[PDB]
Amino acid sequence: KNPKSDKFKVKRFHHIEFWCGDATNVARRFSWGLGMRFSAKSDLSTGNMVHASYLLTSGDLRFLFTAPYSPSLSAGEIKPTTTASIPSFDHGSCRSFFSSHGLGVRAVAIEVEDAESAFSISVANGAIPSSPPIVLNEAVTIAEVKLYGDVVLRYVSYKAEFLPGFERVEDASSFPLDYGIRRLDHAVGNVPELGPALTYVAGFTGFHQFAEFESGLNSAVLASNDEMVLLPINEPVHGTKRKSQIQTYLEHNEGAGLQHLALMSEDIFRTLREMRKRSSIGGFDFMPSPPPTYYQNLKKRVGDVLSDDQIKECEELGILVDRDDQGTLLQIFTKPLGDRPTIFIEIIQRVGCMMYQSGGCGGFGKGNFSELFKSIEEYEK
Amino acid sequence: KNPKSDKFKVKRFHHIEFWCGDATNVARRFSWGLGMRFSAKSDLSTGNMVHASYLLTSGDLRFLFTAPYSPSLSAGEIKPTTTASIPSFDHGSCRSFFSSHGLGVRAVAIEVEDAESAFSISVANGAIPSSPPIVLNEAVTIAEVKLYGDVVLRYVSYKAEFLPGFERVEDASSFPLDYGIRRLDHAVGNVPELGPALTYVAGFTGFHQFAEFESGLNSAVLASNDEMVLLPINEPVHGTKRKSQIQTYLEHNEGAGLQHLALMSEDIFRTLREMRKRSSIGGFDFMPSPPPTYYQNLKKRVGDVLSDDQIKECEELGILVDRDDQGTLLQIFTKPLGDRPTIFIEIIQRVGCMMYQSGGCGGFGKGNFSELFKSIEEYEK
Ligand SMILES: Cc1c(C(=O)C2=C(O)CCCC2=O)ccc2c1c(=O)n(C1CCCC1)c(=O)n2C
Ligand SMILES: Cc1c(C(=O)C2=C(O)CCCC2=O)ccc2c1c(=O)n(C1CCCC1)c(=O)n2C
Ligand SMILES: [Co+2]
Ligand SMILES: [Co+2]
Repeated sequence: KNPKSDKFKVKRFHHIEFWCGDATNVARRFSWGLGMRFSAKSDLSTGNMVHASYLLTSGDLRFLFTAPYSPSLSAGEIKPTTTASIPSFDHGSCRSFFSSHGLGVRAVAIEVEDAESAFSISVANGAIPSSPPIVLNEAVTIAEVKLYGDVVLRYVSYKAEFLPGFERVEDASSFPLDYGIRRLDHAVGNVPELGPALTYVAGFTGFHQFAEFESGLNSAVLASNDEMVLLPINEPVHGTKRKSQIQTYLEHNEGAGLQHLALMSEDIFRTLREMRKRSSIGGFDFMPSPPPTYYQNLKKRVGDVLSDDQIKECEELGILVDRDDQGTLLQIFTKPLGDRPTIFIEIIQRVGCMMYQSGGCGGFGKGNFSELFKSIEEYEK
Repeated sequence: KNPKSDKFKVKRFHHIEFWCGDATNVARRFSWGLGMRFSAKSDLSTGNMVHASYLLTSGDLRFLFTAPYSPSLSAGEIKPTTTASIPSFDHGSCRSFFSSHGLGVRAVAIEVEDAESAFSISVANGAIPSSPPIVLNEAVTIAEVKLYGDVVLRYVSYKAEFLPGFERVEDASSFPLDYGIRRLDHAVGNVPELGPALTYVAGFTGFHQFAEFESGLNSAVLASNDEMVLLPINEPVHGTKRKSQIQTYLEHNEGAGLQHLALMSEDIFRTLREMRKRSSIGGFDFMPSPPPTYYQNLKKRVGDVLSDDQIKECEELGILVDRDDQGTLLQIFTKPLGDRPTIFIEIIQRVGCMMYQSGGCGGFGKGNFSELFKSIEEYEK
């Protein structure tokens, strides 16, 4: 059931912005580890005396890495005279974010028809304003409201390449890496209390609950009208035997924030081959693979979707598989992206639900919690 | 002339410690870019609730990357009960350093015979104390005094693998990268006033001035008894036509600090081939190469040390060449290592002065300032 209750017209995920202490080193690590090309910049070389911002792209996926310069470089500026390319940026906010949370996502940006209207309707329906709408070079409008913790939901609308004041990256500096990643599938927040978090966000967006089909969490998924913007939210379940990874997150992050980004691949096998080749030479590590009993149970569950060879290739790469009513999900999780046990990445591919592929095809893999546990216990046997 | 006036027994450079906001991403970038292996760690997985510290090694070169965790993880600890592996670490100091200076060197560590004695003699002769001597697991002693800006000189002495509380890195996580870098040759500070900086450091170390043989700087080099610990210092020269790069550093760094680290290679040609292959895929960029007139002038200057083929290979890789009374220097400089135009790396190889090779063989390349300018002007012609 999809009531299509969006309070304003939402298109797709636009970008994800990380707040960093040094954007250069994070961006270069991410570029090599995920196979994303350097595509635009806004920094001292482009006249930005306020913040260094580097944009990485893979297909439609846009990752932005931003860090502050010394405030002394821009001490004479005022907001009307700023050289910042992101007018919502604030030195104090950024340093406070990073010192509190460490490396993580500051903004989940979605493209909308009219960012000024989206902001107004949002705050009229309970959204806490973060940065008012600002028109950039009469071409692009940006606005921000609070989403959860210190994460903002950023609205971007275009009248008619990233943002004004960003420059395309020199082709010699721009190596065309590509491991198959194509777009952001979903972005997930961890909160202490799920109910109030959902009521707030669904309240100002009109996003609806996306239907699902002991592991330390309860969760729900908010979705836009065509279910292409997907925002799951987790809360911890306390008092278990094994401590909730949601609770660990909240402790090490100093509260609510973004837990994982799920990146859709056009060929998860190639993506995982390429990423795993680089794990020990500057790229990303992956969670420990399931025991072979997990793959020795996959035939009974998805043998009508994947061949035995394609199942064996899942075993080689540690890929997980889940299935809902309409489709199948291949997924795998990285280890945390930085020093703290907080944000990580999920790589996914969805099979089925053709009409274009409909959003959320195959679900989000919550069945893989019990299947992983089951396979682990029976592998011990 | 070498008076051998060291006030205590100094051995060699031991390590360089960077203070970071996220040690993981910086360390992984540096590992891939410079061909350094992950060799030890101290972090949550080793029981350190205070700071994440990752050690990279190439030959004798040791780079340490440290970042703070949330103070909340260790709020119940006191110094007698700390889980930090580096007892001089302080959350507030580290966050203040990084917010002020961005990514950079906090500690230049040298190995000494007796770190307690080195500290005492140093402060008795004018050194400003930073962290008092602390004995670690009855095995290693660490002490720190101020060097310049917020950079400390760290003394380390061993009674008899990095430091207690650090664990060797898992062989699967430890890929044996190596591009030929073997040791730290020198570490250079930028200061507003050279005279007082030299008087201070030479005052408490007994280091002597190392003899040399319009570019925006004056400099001098302090050296230990066998001239294997080398600490150059630069000051800006104001009122020029082209603004001093030393002054730019001081502005963007918010004052004095470490300008460059010079890393000796056993084969600078292989090192530069390997590093340049990775510049656009997560590694380090290099300064723009000299015009071919520079190499079309090299035969007249070093044709008795390098063959025409080895000179052509310098041209391919952008290597600079200089010569003093006793030896020859091959050198090249990276672009800044992070967001700000502050710290960079120099790769060097020294030819000559065999007795072992004596320290500083070939000098530091200050002649390459005029040779670069000359070649540039005559290339225009
Ligand atoms: C995060 C996640 C998802 C997921 O993506 C998801 C949403 O997208 C939306 C709803 C909630 C929800 O869980 C699915 C399966 C998972 C994990 C996951 O984190 N772990 C962690 C153990 C320690 C680190 C990995 C697992 O073992 N399994 C099997
Ligand atoms: C830093 C350096 C050295 C050097 O290492 C040195 C000391 O070790 C000790 C004494 C002072 C001293 O200069 C030698 C030659 C150099 C440079 C250098 O920074 N540049 C910069 C232009 C813009 C970025 C590169 C150059 O062009 N040349 C030729
Ligand atoms: Co997910
Ligand atoms: Co040098």
